[PDB]
Amino acid sequence: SLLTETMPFKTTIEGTVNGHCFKCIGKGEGNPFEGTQEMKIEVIEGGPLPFAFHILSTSCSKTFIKYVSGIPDYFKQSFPEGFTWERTTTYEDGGFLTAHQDTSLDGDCLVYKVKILGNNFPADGPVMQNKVGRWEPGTEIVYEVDGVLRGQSLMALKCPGGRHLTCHLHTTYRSKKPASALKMPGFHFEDHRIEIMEEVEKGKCYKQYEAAVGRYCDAAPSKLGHN
Amino acid sequence: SLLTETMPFKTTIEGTVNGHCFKCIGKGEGNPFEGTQEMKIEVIEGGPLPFAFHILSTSCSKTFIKYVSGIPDYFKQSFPEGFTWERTTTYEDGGFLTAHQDTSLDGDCLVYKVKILGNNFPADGPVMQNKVGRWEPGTEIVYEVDGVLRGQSLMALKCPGGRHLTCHLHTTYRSKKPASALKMPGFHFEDHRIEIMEEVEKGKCYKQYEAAVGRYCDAAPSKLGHN
Amino acid sequence: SLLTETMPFKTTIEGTVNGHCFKCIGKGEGNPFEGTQEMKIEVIEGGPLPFAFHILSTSCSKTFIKYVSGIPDYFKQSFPEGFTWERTTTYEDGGFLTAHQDTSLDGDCLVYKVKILGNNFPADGPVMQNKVGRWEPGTEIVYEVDGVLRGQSLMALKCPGGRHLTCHLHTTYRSKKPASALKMPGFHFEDHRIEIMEEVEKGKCYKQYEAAVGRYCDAAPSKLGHN
Amino acid sequence: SLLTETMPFKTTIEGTVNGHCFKCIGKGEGNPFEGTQEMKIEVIEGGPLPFAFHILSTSCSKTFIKYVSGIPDYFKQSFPEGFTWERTTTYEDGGFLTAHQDTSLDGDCLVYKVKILGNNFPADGPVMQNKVGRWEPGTEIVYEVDGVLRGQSLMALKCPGGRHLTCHLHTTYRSKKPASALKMPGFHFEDHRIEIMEEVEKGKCYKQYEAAVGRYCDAAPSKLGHN
Repeated sequence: SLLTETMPFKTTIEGTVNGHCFKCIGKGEGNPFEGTQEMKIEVIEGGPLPFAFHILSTSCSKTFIKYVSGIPDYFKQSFPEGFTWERTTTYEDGGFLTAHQDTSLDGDCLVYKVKILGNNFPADGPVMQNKVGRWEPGTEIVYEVDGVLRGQSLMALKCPGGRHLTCHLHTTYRSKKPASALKMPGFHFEDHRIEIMEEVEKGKCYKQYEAAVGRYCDAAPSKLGHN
Repeated sequence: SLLTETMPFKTTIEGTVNGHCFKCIGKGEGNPFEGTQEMKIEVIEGGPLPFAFHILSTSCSKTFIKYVSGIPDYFKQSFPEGFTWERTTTYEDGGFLTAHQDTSLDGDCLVYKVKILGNNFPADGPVMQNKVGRWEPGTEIVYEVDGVLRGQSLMALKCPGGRHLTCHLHTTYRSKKPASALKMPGFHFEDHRIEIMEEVEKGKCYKQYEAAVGRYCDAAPSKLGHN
Repeated sequence: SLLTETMPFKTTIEGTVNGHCFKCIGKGEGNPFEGTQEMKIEVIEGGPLPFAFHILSTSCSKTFIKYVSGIPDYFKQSFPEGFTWERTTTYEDGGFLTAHQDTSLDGDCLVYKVKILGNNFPADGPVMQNKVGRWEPGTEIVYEVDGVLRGQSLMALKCPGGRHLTCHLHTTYRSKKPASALKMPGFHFEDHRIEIMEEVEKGKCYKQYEAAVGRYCDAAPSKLGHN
Repeated sequence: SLLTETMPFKTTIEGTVNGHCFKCIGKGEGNPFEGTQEMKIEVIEGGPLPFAFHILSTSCSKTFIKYVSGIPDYFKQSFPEGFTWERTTTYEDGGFLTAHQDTSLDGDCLVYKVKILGNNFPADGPVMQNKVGRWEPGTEIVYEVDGVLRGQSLMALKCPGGRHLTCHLHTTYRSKKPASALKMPGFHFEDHRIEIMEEVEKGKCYKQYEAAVGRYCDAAPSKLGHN
């Protein structure tokens, strides 16, 4: 493939959350086929962020997923044309985090352009108070709809006091390559384990890691030969 | 006030809905105190729109509301500083329309800057198929939270076949003037009657009217003297 | 009509909320055509209730609504056959209150049979802590779907600390009379002002009043002659 | 334990969905420690069901889960006292299915008592039209809250035409044994693979199988030693 064992990627992020404008830049690399990656995000405008960086964790990279059981790779198949994704994450305490992202292959490096609009986060909530813990790993269900791919997941942000702030992700993935030229994957799961490796600079620079896997429900046996 | 019986307003809109980028410009005028207004919106990029213009109707103007029963006017009080609003509208069939808007008073004219991110609209739904009818009037509940104003409403888009595509609006209004310098209104209702007066150019130019009123539930009598 | 200027009604309620079983009985009367009513509810089992009685306020009477502007009365038309309604109320903090009710005319008295299932209310929330204030009046949108009537509303429970615990009601009203024999009302609003007149016995007996009105959006003028 | 390699269980179900009352009885057995089970459900009242039996699949058994990685078993620990669960499942097309269930150990057999209230299912939807396919396996996130256990999952019902009708389950599990006497499990996943083995009698008798596993996200490696 046009993807190397160690693919580098750059990102530019622009957004407004609860009326606060900000801008980020980031760089990282990962193993596309092993489904691992890491990057450093830098807030170049509006820093230090007045909210937990974590609500941006999923907006910083679907090319880095390890697909097992022969599941087709919608993202890797999309190159060199690339793809885009759109999503609205709804938090159980009222917040909404909407994002649109464009993924392209510029030479030997992947390029992400991200637009973000977040709102309604409670001023007294863990996010705006910036008192969150970490993301538990999340499992997304991905299936074909309208010729494109749809995904949904429930994620849980561990917060101090033994609390879990959950949210619901509603995603749509669009290949820039015609559906006719793609091998659409069937209904499957996509585990995403996100971990902030280091807070290089409070509210201004973070190092984030993610391991992802595309699989079927291997734990529970089927009696009718279903995936 | 710095608002005249006939206030003019200009708007610039930029957004992406279901992966489709677009840009609009608009101009209109209304009677701030009578709560009526009308404007012409023009799609200057990405036209003709591949979706019903109606999902943008609420993103094109809170300065034009007629407040009765002595309810404080959070928006008019905000000038000359101005204000902003953020919102995520969730549709019953899966679509999300997120918007952020900035309202300012530039001389004798109001200026709106709008950012929009919409996604997950079903390809076969009334919106993407562009087969909608009109908006029924909508009633929003507005109340103070976190020192700012929050609003929610359920709106219904009449569609062919006697169908009603409903959605839930989640809004936050932020004055650019300190809360200390504002007279916060109590819990009340805000009726918004939106009507597209003319489709000047299919998917490219529209004339929209809106009449709004800030009131209490006058129809049902209280026994404890509640608003 | 078979309804008198002063109609009496009896109710029996059975339910489980957050694992707590309870049973109620109630009696009251109201003016069907004036849209006013009042009743005394008595918890005969599982009392005193370990949660705010208010989450049961809407489950205790659609026959008592004052319809204006010539809007057809789906409920009064349903007699003597009667009708039923089903609803799930979702609270912004995670609670769900589901109810099914049967309305019948037994002689000169209306009879309500109610089944309730509530769950997921946060133990530390206003409802389970039983620290709520009162319901603001609520406006429901009612429209025809699938030959029956559907309704939705956003309600707000004022709570101490200047807080508003909101919820979303999802209702379906089914006449026991064939749709062919009914005059289906068009899209309209139904204001419901609920007020607990007296806490006769803490967590065991309450007196509740409600004034309701079926109307169109009279506050905001239409330019196309729409209701 | 008081649980045998082959545990039998009986169930009684009572409910109303979209105004349709029904009653069921069922019997089955499974391997508690292997997390497999199967039962035959019989509609004794209101049959044949006017809706897809599948919306009742999750209301027919948490004692049959195979926990790996040393995750504590909240359900098996609850005996002989037993436990209960409450849930509201929200469908993407508007339907709600609410249930309350009581689990007890009566001798050598498990006994389930289930109450169900479903409503708002579109008359033209896959459920009321009874044109559904099968459930994809579902992954639930389970975590401690308020001293009890909470769970959430997104499930997908495959339907003809390559469609996926998804829903969101909101659950609360309550042991009848004091929390102090229980070993609360940490945040984990619970895969549930439900399969209808046979439609013994259309809309009146079904054979359902389920394999379940309590686990951590083993597919994606952690860098900080997280489960």
